[PDB]
Amino acid sequence: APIIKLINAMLGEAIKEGASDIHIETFEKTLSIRFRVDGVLREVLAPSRKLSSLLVSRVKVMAKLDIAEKRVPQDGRISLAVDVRVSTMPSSHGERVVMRLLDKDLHSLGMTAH
Amino acid sequence: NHDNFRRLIKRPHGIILVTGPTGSGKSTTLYAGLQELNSSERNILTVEDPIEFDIDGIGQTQVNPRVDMTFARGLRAILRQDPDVVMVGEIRDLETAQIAVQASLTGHLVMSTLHTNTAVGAVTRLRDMGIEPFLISSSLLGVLA
Repeated sequence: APIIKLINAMLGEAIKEGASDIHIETFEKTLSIRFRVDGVLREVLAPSRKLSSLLVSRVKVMAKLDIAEKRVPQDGRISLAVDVRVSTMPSSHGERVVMRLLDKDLHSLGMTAH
Repeated sequence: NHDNFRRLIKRPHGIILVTGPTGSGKSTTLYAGLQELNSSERNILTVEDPIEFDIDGIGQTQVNPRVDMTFARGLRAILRQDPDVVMVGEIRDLETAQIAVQASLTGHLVMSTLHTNTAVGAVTRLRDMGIEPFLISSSLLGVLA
């Protein structure tokens, strides 16, 4: 389906930019996608509001979670070498999805000489 | 008072409580605080019983007794969404306060309310439920009677 490619391309774009978390959040009027690239949140894409249910449904079935259940929080896992941990949660305008992307010299990093 | 509250709700972590009796406009003050923080650079989520109204740009979960979704379970679920700021409707019991105190220590800014008559009454109330006297000093940023 078209929605299957969109989530896969989004995950590829998340790894491209070096994103840790991917925030799919549905509001009354707007559907918003945001990557927390190394801690800093970022507006990446705001698609049609109608897709909200389909994006939540696709990410659920990838992580082997319940599709019809939209009243309780559900945590799952996916293996793409990128190990993600999805975490859905109920809200006012449907569910809110977040999936944490995790990959399976000390002076150069930042530390001073002392 | 606004500038002092601004700086407090814009801290990276800690608990900020709004206290007073029933019909004292606590929610209205919290809602105004969240709307001020409502930016694209932060992830704000709330647990409410019930949701007073909808802030566009902020996630808002409701306490549902049909699926046993409580304040404690709702707050425990919100913390797994990678939030920057959290707003709990109110911390009525110890279990909900324990999670809020852990949340504040673990890099989250927490916001809530308590039905106490004074600003000292809030610090009081946390000591009553069973929060170790220390844990209040480390986490608590301030109280708004």
